Amino acid sequence: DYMGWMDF
Amino acid sequence: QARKLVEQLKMEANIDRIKVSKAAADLMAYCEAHAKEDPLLTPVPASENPF
Amino acid sequence: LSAEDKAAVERSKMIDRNLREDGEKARRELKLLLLGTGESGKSTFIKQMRIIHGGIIEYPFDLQSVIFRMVDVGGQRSERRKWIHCFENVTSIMFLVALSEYDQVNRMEESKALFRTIITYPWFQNSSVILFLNKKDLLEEKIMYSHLVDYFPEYDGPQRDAQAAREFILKMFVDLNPDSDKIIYSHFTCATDTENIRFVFAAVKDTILQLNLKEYNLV
Amino acid sequence: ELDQLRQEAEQLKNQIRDARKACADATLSQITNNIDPVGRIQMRTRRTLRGHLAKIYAMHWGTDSRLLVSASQDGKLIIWDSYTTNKVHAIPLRSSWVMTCAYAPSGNYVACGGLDNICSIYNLKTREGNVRVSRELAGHTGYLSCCRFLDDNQIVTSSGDTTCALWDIETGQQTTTFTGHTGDVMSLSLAPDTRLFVSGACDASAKLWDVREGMCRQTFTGHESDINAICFFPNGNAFATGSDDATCRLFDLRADQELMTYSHDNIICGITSVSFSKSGRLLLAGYDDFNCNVWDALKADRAGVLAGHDNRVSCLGVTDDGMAVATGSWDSFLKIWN
Amino acid sequence: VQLVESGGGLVQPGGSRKLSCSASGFAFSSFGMHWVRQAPEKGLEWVAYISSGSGTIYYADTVKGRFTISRDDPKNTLFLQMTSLRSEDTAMYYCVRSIYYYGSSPFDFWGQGTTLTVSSDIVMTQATSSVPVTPGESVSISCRSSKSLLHSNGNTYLYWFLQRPGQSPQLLIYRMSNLASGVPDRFSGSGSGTAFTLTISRLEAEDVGVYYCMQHLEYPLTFGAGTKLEL
Amino acid sequence: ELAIRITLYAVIFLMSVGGNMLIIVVLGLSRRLRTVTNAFLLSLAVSDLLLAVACMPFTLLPNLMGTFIFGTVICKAVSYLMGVSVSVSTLSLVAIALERYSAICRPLQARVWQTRSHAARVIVATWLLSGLLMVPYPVYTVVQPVGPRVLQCVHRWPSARVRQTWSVLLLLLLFFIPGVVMAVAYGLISRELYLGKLLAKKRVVRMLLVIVVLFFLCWLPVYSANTWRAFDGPGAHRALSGAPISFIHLLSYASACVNPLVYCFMHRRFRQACLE
Repeated sequence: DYMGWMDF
Repeated sequence: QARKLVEQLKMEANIDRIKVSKAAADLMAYCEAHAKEDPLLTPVPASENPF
Repeated sequence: LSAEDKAAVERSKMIDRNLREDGEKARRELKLLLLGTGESGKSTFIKQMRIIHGGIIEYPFDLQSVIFRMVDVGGQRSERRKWIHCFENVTSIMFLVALSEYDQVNRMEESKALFRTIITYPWFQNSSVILFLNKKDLLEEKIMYSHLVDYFPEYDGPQRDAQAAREFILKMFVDLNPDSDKIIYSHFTCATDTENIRFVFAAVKDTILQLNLKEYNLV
Repeated sequence: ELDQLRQEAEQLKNQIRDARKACADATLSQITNNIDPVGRIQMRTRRTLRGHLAKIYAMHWGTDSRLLVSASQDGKLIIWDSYTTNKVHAIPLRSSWVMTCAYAPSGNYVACGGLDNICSIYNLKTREGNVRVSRELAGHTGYLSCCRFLDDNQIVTSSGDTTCALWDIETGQQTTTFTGHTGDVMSLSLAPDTRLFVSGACDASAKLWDVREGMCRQTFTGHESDINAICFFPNGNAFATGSDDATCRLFDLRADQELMTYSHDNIICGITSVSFSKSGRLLLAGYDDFNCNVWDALKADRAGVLAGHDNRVSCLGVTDDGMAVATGSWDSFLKIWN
Repeated sequence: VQLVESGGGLVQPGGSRKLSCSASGFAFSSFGMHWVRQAPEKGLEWVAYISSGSGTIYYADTVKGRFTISRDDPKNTLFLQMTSLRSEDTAMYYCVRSIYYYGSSPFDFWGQGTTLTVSSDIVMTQATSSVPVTPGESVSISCRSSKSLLHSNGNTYLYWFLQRPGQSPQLLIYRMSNLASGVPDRFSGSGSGTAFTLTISRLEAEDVGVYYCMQHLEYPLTFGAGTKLEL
Repeated sequence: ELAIRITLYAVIFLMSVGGNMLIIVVLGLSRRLRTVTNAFLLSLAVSDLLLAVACMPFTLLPNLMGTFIFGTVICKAVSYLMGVSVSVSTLSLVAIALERYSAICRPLQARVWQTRSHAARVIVATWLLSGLLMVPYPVYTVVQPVGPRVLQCVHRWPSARVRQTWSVLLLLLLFFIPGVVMAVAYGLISRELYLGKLLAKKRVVRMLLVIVVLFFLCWLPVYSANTWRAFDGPGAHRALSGAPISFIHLLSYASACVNPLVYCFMHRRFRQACLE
């Protein structure tokens, strides 16, 4: 999974 | 113009002079006699300084 | 602190506030140094400038929310080597030469030497030069029967009334600059000419703009 | 005849040279061989007076060794209280070109001059709580390089028109005019008894003038360039000249010739200010390297360095009691070393 | 160098009032101002103080809260707004100027004042009520302070004022040792901590009056009781 | 694969941190470089060092390890630091552009107030406004695991119309207005330079164009992705989660390597650096 993406 | 320089040279020519050793001795004597009260040469303690 | 010492510190703080105010007020204004040569006619020059809605002397010019001060060192027997370091922060020098004096004995070579010495001083490295070549009409009237081919060495141009004399004199006076760092804002001023103040304003604005380009990492 | 003048001048100059060379028994350096050197002396900035917004061209101490005036090119004459780092007065000038400044011995008046050829005299102690221009002495035709109060009613000035003058403040006109120099007159210093004074000129010469009589007494010429600064030994029989060849020199009046020279191969720039200590052992000398030096007057060996300033040090002064040394530089900061 | 007071008159108890002092001849914007009152037959007592630029204002505790002080620098005036005038404010107020820098003489110039009719602290005392004086003979006045006036910087803040009959008092000596300007050299002052003396030599005319000693330490500026030299 | 990714990350990390510390130590310990633009460049270098140190590892390591082990406090602190430093860098670039415009287009009228005190006031106001603006990051940054051991530290915004509103607000206030302001200001500067050695002027214009196009190219993908994300959610996450968003943030952090090279380490100023 892990959608990640913790905006900059 | 020209006479003034000669007159001043004649004035300065006949002047009294002393030996250099005498001037040096008197200079050293003055430097020594007043050496105690010279806060720059022999600094005073921190109590006497106004700064 | 005793009762009297606190009031002394308050007076000192007021003094320092007034000093800061006057310091900013004097930071607004700019200073130019006008350096006339021998019999170059800089009295009528300043008169003409001041008349059209413009001991050491200072003439202030209020130009569009900017205040210039034309510091003029009129009478000094002091060989210029001792007091010139006072003018280390001047924005631009204003060197006034005369065009009709290439015959008088020559005087033009003396003006060139003076220009070179003043321009080679180490104090003026962050200040431009504004070259004013006064007495143009008298040169137009005087270029006949003069034939500066014998006064000056080459003057390869025609021995006539052509304006190649003006350009040759300007090339003589420009080629004395240490090259590629300082720019000379030449100008040909007549006895009756209104555009002097506008040209001074333009040259000072350009000098400040170039210094700002240099200082703001933009070049 | 015109040639007779030159002949007499050459003959008399050779006579004076041979005379002053005849009375030369031994140098000052030899007689001072058996003297314990002062070693090394370190000084730290106790104060820092920061109210000027431009270069500092002059500075003088008051006779109480507490107050001091300073003149800056921002058209200001500030009277600091050195002890607590206060400001007592901030006189605004008429012409912002000042090259000298003085403080009266009684503490009443101050004076300043510059490129306006005028010496203005301000009266501090008065009613109305205002500092107003008492008088304006305008007789010179060149920049005023130095001015020193003699009394409350007499002042000595030196200008760039190769002339010195003695003014009576009450009337306002020159009572005596000293005209012996060929070049400009850069500095000036009064005797401890104010009966004589010397002036250093741009033609590499100092002259000794008698205030009462009004004529040049002696003429010393040892330097190789212009003499920027001059001061008196506290005894009154010797003086020191700083020049632009990076060499201070010490002359004596009675011997009528140069005694000592203080030259180091490191320093090359000129000398802006020179002063003595209270006893006459130290010799403070400002330089263009932005650092003072402390020479040993008798041994001619450097004994310290005062490197605190960022730009050339233009003025330097020593209190009457010798308690401190003020130095002012071209960065609007004058510091009090002790 | 002239102060002129304006105001006063008869006032019912509790009413408000204003006093206006006009200052002409000096740089009023550079002088701190004091309002110092005087009872019908008693001595002087300090009421209010406003420095140069209005940056610092002080009052006495007997007038704190019901008094307001202000200044108008362009018009060169000093204003004292009084509220709820009690029966103890029937006094002839004076306005004093003073400038504080190294070597200055504060409280140097007093001015004439108006007369109203309203129908801790260093208690300085001068036990000598009246001293007999003969013209040409040296006389002395003694003033005693509660605590030591000698400060750390060696400046003992003691002032001496002389009030002639029917006039405003003037500054004789400031900091107990320095003679004020315009005062004959016959006056002198010398003393130690808490015990100060004023010496007059060869007493001359126009010297009959009252003498007050004032301290300048904590700003409830307290005056002395006063000594009257009667012939 | 992933070797080139971590390679570029290490390269930009070392370059950013080194250039930034060099500029800070030089411009702080020079004592003579106290111009009006050097204050802005010092603020930019400090915020850029903070950008590198805060954002780069706490974005890379949680992306490789598959989980975010660092915890709630660390996640909150890193999110606040990211949000503060990005906006500080952007506003500092805009402030430098406006100062250059005022200094080059109207030199006399701007000579009045362009002093170092104004620079310090503007810098502290920029930092204060950024710190006041970027508090909703940490406040809404909880740590929630979707599955056994992921912990997937993300921003759980309160509800709808809060993701969208905040995303559009950030986009407009930090990409549109700053980008347009910089472009207009530098276009005007280029015009007043074109009015009147021609080489230097055209090289200056080339450098200004490089600056503008680099800012746009760098900070476009990162904001566009958020517009897709805060709006749609699963579509965007499904679209680019593992590999592409890492390269997008690499492009973002490439500004940390670009700013010092184009602002400080050129223009022969590095003579003072090597002299130091």
